[PDB]
Amino acid sequence: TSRRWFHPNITGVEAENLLLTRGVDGSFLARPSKSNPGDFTLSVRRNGAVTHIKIQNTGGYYDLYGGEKFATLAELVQYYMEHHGQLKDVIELKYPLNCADPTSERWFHGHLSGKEAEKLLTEKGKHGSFLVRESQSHPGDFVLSVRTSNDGKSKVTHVMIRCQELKYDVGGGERFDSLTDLVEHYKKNPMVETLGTVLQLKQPLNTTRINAAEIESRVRELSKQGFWEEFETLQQQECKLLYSRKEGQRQENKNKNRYKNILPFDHTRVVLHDSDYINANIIMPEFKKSYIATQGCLQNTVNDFWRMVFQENSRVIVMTTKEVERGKSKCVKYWPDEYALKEYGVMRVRNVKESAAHDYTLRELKLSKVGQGNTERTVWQYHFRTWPDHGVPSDPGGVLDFLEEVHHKQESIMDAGPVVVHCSAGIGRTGTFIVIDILIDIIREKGVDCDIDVPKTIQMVRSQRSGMVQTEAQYRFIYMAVQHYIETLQRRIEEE
Repeated sequence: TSRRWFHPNITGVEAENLLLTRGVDGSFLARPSKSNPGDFTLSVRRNGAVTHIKIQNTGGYYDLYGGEKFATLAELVQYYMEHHGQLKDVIELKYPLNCADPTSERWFHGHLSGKEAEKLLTEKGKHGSFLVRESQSHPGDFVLSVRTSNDGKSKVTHVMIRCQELKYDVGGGERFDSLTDLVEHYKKNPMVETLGTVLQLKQPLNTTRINAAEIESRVRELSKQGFWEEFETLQQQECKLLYSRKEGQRQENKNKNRYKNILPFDHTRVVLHDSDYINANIIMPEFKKSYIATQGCLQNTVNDFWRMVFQENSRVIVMTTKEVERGKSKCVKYWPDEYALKEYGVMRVRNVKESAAHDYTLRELKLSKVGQGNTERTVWQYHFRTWPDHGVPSDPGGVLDFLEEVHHKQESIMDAGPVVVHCSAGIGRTGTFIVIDILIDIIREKGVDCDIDVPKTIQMVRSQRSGMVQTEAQYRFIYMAVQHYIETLQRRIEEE
């Protein structure tokens, strides 16, 4: 279940040519926009002509022009192929035109020497750890290095991959049209050595896990792009997370979603104890603070939101957007005015005090159940207001100082439930805040000598809610926030 319809290194022209020379009517491909960085293009072939459809991502979701809104490109493609439709009057999405480029695959390392691959497999790798690198002695050819410390019970085996007439082979048998086709076949049908050893391609070698103290070196390496390559490699793994979202698709729940196709996964969704539906998922860091990643309140979901906050015993709400951003509502006001008391169905909310800071507004709320003896608990709502209208903040200090306060508030309340985090779709900005908070919590407790892995943490969060962390700008910001936090901690060590 690998993502093949995405072509990362082609121009609009090359897309038009590929679909007219290799494809037919119904053939399609997705590619990054060369003209609009961060955006994407859906190139579909129809009636002997190629139509380019714009896919915008402002940081909250994927917006298909003339189409609908989605959490990932894989969920967009799955929707129009399993099988729905779009206008500009139909555009048929029938045949995914496969990409032969291996650059964005986890196992591919490109220009890497034999000695480098050997040391990396002996130190980082274990049983079934594999990689594909370019051959220095044989230009055009590739080398597959597989692992199956002085005992000699483990070994590194090298398999030659010949590239002949745009096709790849292991010196015999089948000739594959792409390096990915070769890997998928031998991952399924492992190569057997003449003496019995099975060359199992279990997992690719991890090249993203770094020690927290060496962040400055990794940031410098990714800046001169590295950040783009790492993010595009992370996007190639989204086809593995197409979990069922049946509850969100139900007719009785359709209007409970801000965006029709941005739904919670069934296995992680928040189930309301007596309707059990809310577009929210429990985010549990897996490698102990937990989170609720949710959409901005709808007028008809305000009562359900408070039902969720009450039942989960949540004491901290992180609001990442303003009520209206760029002329479109991101969240409905679900809290009463300062000093006022309001009833939201069975729930009662008192806005005790509003405290304004530079980057945020803090609202001390008192949540209770109507007609029920001491159900009252203080809910601290942290409203972040300085996130720019376009892109990410230029300085990570604001977000970090805010999350440090949010963390300390959460820790000060014994048996406090998951931290509620929300933005527009509850995926982009929400995903960014949650990932940063998870990463800084590892460093805060375990120290600067603990290992961190930015894309692996994101993938783990993405398996719990669709498309958590939307853009490359947000991905780069996570690295900038972690680096700033470490720099701050090292300055503390120096000054006391």
